[PDB]
Amino acid sequence: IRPKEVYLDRKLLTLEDKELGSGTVKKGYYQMKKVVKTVAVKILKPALKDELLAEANVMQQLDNPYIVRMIGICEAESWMLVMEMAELGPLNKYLQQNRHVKDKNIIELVHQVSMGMKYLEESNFVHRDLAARNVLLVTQHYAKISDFGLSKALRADENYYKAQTHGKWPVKWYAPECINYYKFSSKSDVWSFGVLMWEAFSYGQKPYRGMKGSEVTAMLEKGERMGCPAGCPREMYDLMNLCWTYDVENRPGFAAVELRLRNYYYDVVNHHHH
Ligand SMILES: Cc1cccc(Nc2nc(N[C@@H]3CCCC[C@@H]3N)nc3c2C(=O)NC3)c1
Repeated sequence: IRPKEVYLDRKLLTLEDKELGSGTVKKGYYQMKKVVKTVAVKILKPALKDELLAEANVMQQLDNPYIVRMIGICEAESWMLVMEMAELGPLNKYLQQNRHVKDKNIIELVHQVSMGMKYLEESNFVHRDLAARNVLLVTQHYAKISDFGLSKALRADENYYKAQTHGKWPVKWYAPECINYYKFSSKSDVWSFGVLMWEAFSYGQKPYRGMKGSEVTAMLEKGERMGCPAGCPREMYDLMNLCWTYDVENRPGFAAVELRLRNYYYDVVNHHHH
């Protein structure tokens, strides 16, 4: 990244004392050209510096309604990454605390995530941390994809990112090829999107509960998958299962996934109007 292009003035930023979550994320206020903009700011407490700047560099290149926009960066008390504020917070925590949210509403939100990911796929970026905790709600009917700290811009000549070693990975969201070959593609993100869908229809329950990472790998290798959440429409569980296709080449891309979700969402909108 070249800070010059996206550099913010610390004097124009006001940070809240409390933390939103955890570097650490805090609520803030940035004085824009005229309006004041409520922002979410990722702050640090050499390696961690480069990871934040890499995250900023990814976000800078993305421009989509369903992805959190970066406002800019600043080096003050630490390096800070200033982003759009999603006031209602992470999807998993929201659904845990709002069990009244309807099927149609959940379908709407996961469809928005699929539109964001279709865009990410078109742009040849891999997210590598697509989970309900990293989908943030602007409103009850507007979700954005966040948290690009593990995200990678794919090389012009390859469809995957090859990781050098097994780091601190959210293994329960990872496709077999991520675990077995360290290869991350948009198809690996589709696998993760399946788990995210399961989380959403389970009202933010953790996937594969009570199981170790190695036990999940063993379960998947036997062809076993998580069951249908209570009250989850069959069409949505069928889509989840398709996202959990073992063979990467036969697994659908986000274009196919988004189209399926889009069509089903219109069916449900029809059903509710009747
Ligand atoms: C009300 C509320 C509660 C918690 C977080 C947010 N907002 C954001 N959080 C993240 N990242 C955190 C990291 C820790 C786990 C959860 C999230 N994945 N990122 C961005 C926000 C935000 O508003 N814009 C970007 C808002």
